[PDB]
Amino acid sequence: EGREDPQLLVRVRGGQLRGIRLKAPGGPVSAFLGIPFAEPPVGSRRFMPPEPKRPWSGVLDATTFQNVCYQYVDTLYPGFEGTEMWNPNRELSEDCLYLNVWTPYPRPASPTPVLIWIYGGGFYSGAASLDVYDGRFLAQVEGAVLVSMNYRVGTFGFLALPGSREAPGNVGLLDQRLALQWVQENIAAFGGDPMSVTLFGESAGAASVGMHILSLPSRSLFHRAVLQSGTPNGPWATVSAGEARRRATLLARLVGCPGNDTELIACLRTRPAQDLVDHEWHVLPQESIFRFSFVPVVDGDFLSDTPEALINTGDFQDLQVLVGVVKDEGSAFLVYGVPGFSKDNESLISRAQFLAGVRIGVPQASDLAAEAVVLHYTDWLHPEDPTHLRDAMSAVVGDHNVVCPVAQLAGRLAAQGARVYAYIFEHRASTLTWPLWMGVPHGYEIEFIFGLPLDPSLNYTTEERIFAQRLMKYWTNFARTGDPNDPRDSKSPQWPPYTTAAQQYVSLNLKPLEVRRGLRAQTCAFWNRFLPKLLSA
Ligand SMILES: Nc1ccc2c(c1)c(-c1ccccc1)[n+](CCCCCCc1cnnn1CCNc1c3c(nc4ccccc14)CCCC3)c1cc(N)ccc21
Repeated sequence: EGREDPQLLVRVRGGQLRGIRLKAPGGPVSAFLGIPFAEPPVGSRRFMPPEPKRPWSGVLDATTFQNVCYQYVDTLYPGFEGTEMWNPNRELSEDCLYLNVWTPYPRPASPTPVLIWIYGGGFYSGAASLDVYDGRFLAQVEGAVLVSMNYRVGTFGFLALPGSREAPGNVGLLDQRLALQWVQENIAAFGGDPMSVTLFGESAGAASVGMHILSLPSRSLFHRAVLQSGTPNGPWATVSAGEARRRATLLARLVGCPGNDTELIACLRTRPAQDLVDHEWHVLPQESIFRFSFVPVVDGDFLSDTPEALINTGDFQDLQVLVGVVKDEGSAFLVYGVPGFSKDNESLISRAQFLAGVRIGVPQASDLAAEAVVLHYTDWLHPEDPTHLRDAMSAVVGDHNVVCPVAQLAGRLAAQGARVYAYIFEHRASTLTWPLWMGVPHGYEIEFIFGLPLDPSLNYTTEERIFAQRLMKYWTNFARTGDPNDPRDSKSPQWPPYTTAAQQYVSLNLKPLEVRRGLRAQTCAFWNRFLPKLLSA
């Protein structure tokens, strides 16, 4: 042990770890990468809840990111930064249950607020080791302890035969919960305050954060939550038990597996990981965007009822949440199989291409409901205009899947006692490689929250760097105090809480905070109040 940095040896419940001193623009940070938190969910453990990592002897090397959970690697535009940056940057393995910790260097003398990141990727992809989730900046600049975990995705994480012992569903959420217990027991060793833990996440990550809010055992493992561009309620983040059974069964069938649940699961198990991935998209009931095959299941266990029912009837008195959306939630989804759309042209579509796109975006919808969406999203002054049709298509997808589900999460937590803060993120990164027409696409605020623009080698404007500092300040102020506003700062414009009466939220851009009212109030009344009833009859 004798000749290495004394500031990088830490013990956890499972044994000794050696971390790595990393360089950040302002100075050094401690990182402890690839800490096993669960027994490898391999072999007979596939589809099964995670078991706590057994203790090891000797010093575990925690200097590098560990394997990414098995997943479909995106190949829409091979070589393209815009898609590759989300693709796994470590080898794929079922042995993937590891978490990462960044802390100031030297580690803080007094108990520090902890941020826990949960990545998105439609519950079928993603990794805590992606460049855009690098905790070094928040660690260094804000003095925060940042934890991020891998969790199982796709079949391995969410395939369920509800009611069975061998494949209960929701195990990917259980991986996340186990990483949270790991933080409770171990984060004090790194100088984190386990009594001050904020979850934050984007997309499926946000939806996950939301499910932890709505699940009893998880509630005791954190104090605050941030949901970025995603919600537990909504059309994509969950499935009924019935539907999850249908999908598991169909996939079983597609890989050559037959009648009860034990035999079926044993057979799946058995199957090479790649075979499962290769067939997962085939189980979707309709041609669709923003829908994913294997997602959290309403099991009557982890989720005791539908997220809708739980937000309508829950008590959220002691909760504080920060929630928000980006300007162009839907645009990215269009290039993934809406005919008409491409990254390499303006995507000026036709009316036919729009009606076709609406069916794909609202899958789900009877002929009448589709007519409603179309009528509501058509500009009747220019009903044939390709620019507007392209933007309406984007908005349809963005509104239905993200903006409007966020609109109620907020309105609904607020009506039941939560302190809520809402934002629209409106800045397009100067470094962004998607075309202009896509505006500010799903996921493109994360790099700012994590303070990447502070890395001078990244070529961000000045400007964008000051902006990244502001957001980091809002987020860690929220983590620290349940309120993004600067306590001492007299002059800087206030971020008011979202309420049902005033419906206030802020724009996050290069200009100072501007308070707007109503989150697409008029349009979200369509998706949240009218469409459901139209779908009944
Ligand atoms: N021929 C085949 C064979 C197998 C599969 C195929 C196609 C497709 C497909 C590809 C193109 C068009 C239509 C379908 N998808 C569906 C992909 C749909 C992905 C939608 C975009 C998205 C949403 N959340 N995560 N992602 C994946 C990419 N990661 C991103 C992320 C984020 N933001 C963005 C923004 C732009 C581009 C990507 C992206 C932010 C959060 C995390 C990931 C699959 C999905 C599967 N689970 C398995 C197989 C296949």
